[PDB]
Amino acid sequence: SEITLGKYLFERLKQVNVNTVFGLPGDFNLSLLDKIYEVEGMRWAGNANELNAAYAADGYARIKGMSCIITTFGVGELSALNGIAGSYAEHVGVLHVVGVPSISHHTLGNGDFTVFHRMSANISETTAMITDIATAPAEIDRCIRTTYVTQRPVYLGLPANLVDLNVPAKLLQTPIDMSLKPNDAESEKEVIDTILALVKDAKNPVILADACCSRHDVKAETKKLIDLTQFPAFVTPMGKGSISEQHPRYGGVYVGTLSKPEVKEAVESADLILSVGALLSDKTKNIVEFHSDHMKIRNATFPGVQMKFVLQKLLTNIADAAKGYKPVAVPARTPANAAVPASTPLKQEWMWNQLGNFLQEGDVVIAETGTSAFGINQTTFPNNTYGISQVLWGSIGFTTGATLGAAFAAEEIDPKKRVILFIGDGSLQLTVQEISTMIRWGLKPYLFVLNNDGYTIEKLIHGPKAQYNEIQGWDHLSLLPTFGAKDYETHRVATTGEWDKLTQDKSFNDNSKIRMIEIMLPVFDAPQNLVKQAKLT
Amino acid sequence: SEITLGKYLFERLKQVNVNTVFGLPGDFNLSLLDKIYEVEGMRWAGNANELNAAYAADGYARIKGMSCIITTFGVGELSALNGIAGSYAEHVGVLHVVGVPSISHHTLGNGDFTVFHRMSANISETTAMITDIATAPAEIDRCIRTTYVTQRPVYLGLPANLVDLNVPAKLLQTPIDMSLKPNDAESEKEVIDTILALVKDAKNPVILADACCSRHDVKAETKKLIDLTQFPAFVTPMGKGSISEQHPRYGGVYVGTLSKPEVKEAVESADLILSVGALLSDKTKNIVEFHSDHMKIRNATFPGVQMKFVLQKLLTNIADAAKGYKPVAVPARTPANAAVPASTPLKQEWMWNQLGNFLQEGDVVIAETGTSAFGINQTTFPNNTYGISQVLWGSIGFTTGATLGAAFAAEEIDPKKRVILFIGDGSLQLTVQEISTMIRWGLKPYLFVLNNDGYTIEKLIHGPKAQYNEIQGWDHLSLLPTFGAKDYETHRVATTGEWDKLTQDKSFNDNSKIRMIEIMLPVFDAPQNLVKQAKLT
Ligand SMILES: Cc1ncc(C[n+]2csc(CCOP(=O)(O)OP(=O)(O)O)c2C)c(N)n1
Ligand SMILES: Cc1ncc(C[n+]2csc(CCOP(=O)(O)OP(=O)(O)O)c2C)c(N)n1
Ligand SMILES: [Mg+2]
Ligand SMILES: [Mg+2]
Repeated sequence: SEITLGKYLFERLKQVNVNTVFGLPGDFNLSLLDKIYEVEGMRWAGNANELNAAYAADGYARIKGMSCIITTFGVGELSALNGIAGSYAEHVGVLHVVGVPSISHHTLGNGDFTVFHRMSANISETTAMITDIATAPAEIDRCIRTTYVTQRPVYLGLPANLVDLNVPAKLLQTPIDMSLKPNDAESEKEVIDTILALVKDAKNPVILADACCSRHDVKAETKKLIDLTQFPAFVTPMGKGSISEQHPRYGGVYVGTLSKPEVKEAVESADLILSVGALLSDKTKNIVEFHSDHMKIRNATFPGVQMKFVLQKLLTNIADAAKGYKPVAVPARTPANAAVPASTPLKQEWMWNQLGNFLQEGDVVIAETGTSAFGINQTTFPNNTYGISQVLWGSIGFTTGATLGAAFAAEEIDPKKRVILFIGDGSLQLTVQEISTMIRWGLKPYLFVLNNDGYTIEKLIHGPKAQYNEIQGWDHLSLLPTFGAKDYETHRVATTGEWDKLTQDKSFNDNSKIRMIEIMLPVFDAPQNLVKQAKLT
Repeated sequence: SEITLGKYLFERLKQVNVNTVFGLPGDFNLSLLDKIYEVEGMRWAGNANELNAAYAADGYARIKGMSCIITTFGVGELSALNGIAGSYAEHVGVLHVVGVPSISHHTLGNGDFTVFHRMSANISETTAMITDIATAPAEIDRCIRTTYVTQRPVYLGLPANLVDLNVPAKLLQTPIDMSLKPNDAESEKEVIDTILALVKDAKNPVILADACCSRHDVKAETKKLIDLTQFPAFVTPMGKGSISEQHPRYGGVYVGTLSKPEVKEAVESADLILSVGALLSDKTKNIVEFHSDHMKIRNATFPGVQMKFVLQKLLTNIADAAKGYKPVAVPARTPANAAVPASTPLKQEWMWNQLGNFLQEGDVVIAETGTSAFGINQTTFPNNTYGISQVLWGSIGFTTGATLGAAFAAEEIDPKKRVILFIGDGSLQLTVQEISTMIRWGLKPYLFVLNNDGYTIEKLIHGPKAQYNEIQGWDHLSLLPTFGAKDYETHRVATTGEWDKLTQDKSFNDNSKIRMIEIMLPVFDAPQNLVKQAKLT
C-alpha cells in the first residue's frame, strides 16, 4: 500500500489532531485540497480571505495545540503574512503550506521563484521547500514537529507535481516523536539548586503566569506548582485564563499601574516572583523567569535550559523548600455592581465587572485590541475559561478570524463550549467577511460589537476628533442576514437593564445559534483607569 | 521660514498631484496623519483595511500617475504587501510610507526593528529609512521621483520623532524633477535610423501595444504613430485601452493562438513588428521592441535608450519613411448580437459583446480575475477608455480596492468620468468592506457582480463540484444599506431584456449615485475565450 504525498500530510495532521484546515484555493494548491476529502474527520473551512484564514489558524492553534493553512503561490501567501507574523510574535504553532509552481504569473516579472519563500523565512522557525519525494515524508514530519514543539510558524512550500506521487503508507505507522532534547546537566542543576534556595529564603513569594504558561504545555505543571507551594498566583493580561480565577490562591491580573491597586501592591511587595512564560512587559525583588528555551534568575542568564525539565524536577522538591511559608492573604475580589435604575446608560466600567455573571466554565473569551482588551482584564472568570488577547502583536482585525478558528476547535472538543467575542466597531471592519464562514459551518459564537462610533482608544491618546479616528457607521445588525444567515439572532443593548434582561435569559445562555449583540457606548468611554492615565498622560 | 518634515511630505505630494492618501492610522503614524489636514486640497481616505488601501493606492496611480499609502509599523505594513507586490509586478508607482518607532510591540519580540523593511525591499524599486533631517528632505524628494519615473513601488520608513522636526520652507519653491533624462544621442540616432530603414522595406508591418504603452506614458505617441503610418494596431489583454479602439486601423486583441483567427493571421504574417510593448512574457525576426529603458532591434539591444524620445522623434520622420505603404485590410470587428426576445436568459458571451453599447468615452473599466477579465477582451471600447485588468499578478479581490482609488482619481480629473466594475461574487468577498469607503466619500461607481454561484474560472479548470470551488451565498443587494448607503440603487438582471432596459436608460448612464447591479448567470457559463484556453490550464 502506498498513499499520495498529499494524503500523507492530512493523515499526519490528523495524527496531531488538526481536523480543520484554513486557507483559500488557488492555481497551485488544487490537487492537494482534493486530498482533504479522502481523509475522514478532516474538513476545509473555505475562508473569505487569506489574512482572515491566517488569523483563524492562529486561534484554532491556540485552542487545539496547532493548526494548518494552505495558500497558493504569491497571491495567497503574501496576503497571510500579517497573520503568520503575529503567530510568530506570540508563539502560536501555525503550519503554513503553500502550493508552488510544478517544479517549473503571480510573479514579479523577473524569473525568481524564491522571493516569497525568502520573505516568509523572516517570520518562521524553519522553512522547507520540497523538491524530492524520497525526502518528502521526513521533511513534512520535520515541519510538523517544529511547529508543534517550538509553537512557531513553519513554511512548507510544496510543488504541484509532487503531491500526486506515492509514498509508502507504512510511514504513518510510526508517530512523529515530539520529545525534547534534555538540557545541559550542569546548568539545569545550577538553576534548580538556586531556585529551591530563593524559595527557602522568601517570606512573600508570588507566582505570575504569563502568555506562554499554557501554549508551552506548563499549564498543568503551573497549577501543581500553586497547590504544592500555596503562594498567591497572578496572571498578566496575555496569560489571563491560565490560572483558574476561582482558586483561593488566585490573587488577580497584574497589569502594571493599570492594576487594581490591591493587586498592584500584592505583586510589588513580593520578595520573589516566580514567572512562567514571559513576553514580559513587567519595587519587584528577585524574579525567576521561566522561558521555553532559557532561564533567567535575577540578572543571570542560562541560555539553553528549557523550562519543562526544570519544572518537572522542581515539583518533586518544592513542597519541602517551601514548607516554611505562612500563607499571605490574597487581595479580595472586586465587589458586585451596586444596584442602579434600569435606564442607566451602559458604561464599560459597569459592564466589565458585570460580564463575569454571564460567563460559565468552559467558555472561550476573545477580546479585540481596543478598549476591549483593557476591559476584559477587569472580568472575573469562572474556572476552566480560556482567554485570547493579542496584546503583543496587536493587529486590529485579528479576532473575527480568531473566533472562527477557536469555534471550530471548541466544536471538536465539546460542542457545548461557548465562544464569546468582544470586538470594537472599528476592528470589526478589517475582517468582517469571516462572519460568513461561521454561518457556512453552523458555528454558534456570541459576537458582541462595542458601538462607540470610531476608534476610542486612539482618540484617548491623540486626535479625539481627528477625522482619521472616525469611521463610516455600519448597520451591524444586518450583517448576519446579508451573509446568508438562517438560524440567528441579533440584539441591541444600551442600558444596564437591557444587559441584565438578555444576559440573564436562559435561552440566551445556550449556544443554539450564531448571535450578534450590538452594545451602545459613549465615544469617550473606556475602563476607568485608562481614562485617568490617558488624560494626564 | 520652516515647515515640519511631516508637512513637507504632503506639500511635495500636492505638487506631484497626489491629492488622496491611502492607509490606516496606528501607533507610529498619527502626527504625520495630522499634517494632511494642514495642507489644503489633500485628503485621507480612511480605508477599511490595509490590503484594501494598497489595492486602492494601485488603482489611483493607474489613473493619476502615482499614489501614496500610509501605514504603521508591523501590523499596517505586513498587511499591505500583497497589494504592493502587485504594483511591483505590473509597474505601478506606489510610494508606501510606513511610520516607525522613534530612532530607538507590533514587533517579533526579538528587538529587530529592520525586519519588515527587509521584507519590503524585495518588492520595492528602492527603499529608504530616514534617520537625519539634514538629508530627510532630499530622501523624500528622491523616493517620490523614483516612484514616478520607474512606475515602481518605493518604501519610505519615517521615524515618529522626525515628523515634527523643522525644515526650510524654501525647499518647496524648487520642484522635484519628475522628468525623464534625455537619451544618449548617438545611440538614440542609431535606433531611429534602423527603425526608419526597416519601416521602408516592410510590406506588412504591425503595431502591438502592451502594458507599458499605458503604464509608461507612450499612449499619445502610439496613437499618432498609427495615424501617420496607417499600419494595423493590435492590443494585448494588459494593454487593452492602450489603443483607441474605434480607430479604422485597429484590428483587435492579440492573445496568441487563443486569438480570433484573423487576428492570429494578420499579426503572424507581419514581416515587421513594432512592439510598443512591455513586460516580456514571451512574425519574422524583424521585431522592434520599445521599452521604458531600452530598445531591441532584432537581436541588437541598446541599453539605456528610452522609448519615449525614440517615439516622439520617430513621429517627425515616420510618415515619410512609410509614404509607399499600401494598407492591408484590418480584421473585422465582431458583429453586434442578433436581436432575441426580451426573455432570453443572460449568457456571458452575449453580455461582453453588448457592453460595448452602454460604454462611453472617458470611462474607467475595471474587470476582475475570473470570467470578467476574460470576457472584457471581447468588448469593443469607445476611444479614450481606461481599462484596468491585473492580468499578471491576478490577486482576486484587487478590483474592489482599485475601484475606490480609480474613483478618487477619476473625480479629480472630472466629476462626470464614470467608473465601471465587473467583479465575480467569489472575489467580492475578499475585499467587500471597501464599498464602505466609497459610501463615506459619496463616490459613484457602477458595481457589477457576476453571480454564478462560486468560482467558475476555477471549476472550469479543476473540480467542478469540489466544495472548495463553492462560496457561502450572500445577499449582495443588501451591502449598500448594510455599509450605510443613504442614496444608491440596486438592480438585478437575469435576461437580455433586463440588461437592455437598464443599460439604455438615460438616468442610469449618468453617475448620479452609487449603484450595485447583480448579474444572474449560470454556474458553468464563461466567455468563448476561457472556454478555449481552459483545456490546457
Ligand atoms: C492592522 C492594524 N492597523 C492599524 C492599527 C492601529 N490601531 C490600533 S487600535 C485601532 C482602533 C480600533 O478601534 P475599535 O475596534 O473601535 O476599538 P475601541 O477602542 O473603539 O473599542 C487602530 C486603528 C492596528 N492595531 N492594526
Ligand atoms: C488572493 C488570491 N487567492 C486565490 C486566488 C486564486 N483564484 C483565482 S480565480 C479564483 C476564483 C474567482 O472567483 P470569481 O471572482 O467568482 O470568478 P468567476 O466565477 O467569474 O470565474 C480564485 C479563488 C487568487 N488569484 N488570489
Ligand atoms: Mg470603537
Ligand atoms: Mg463566480
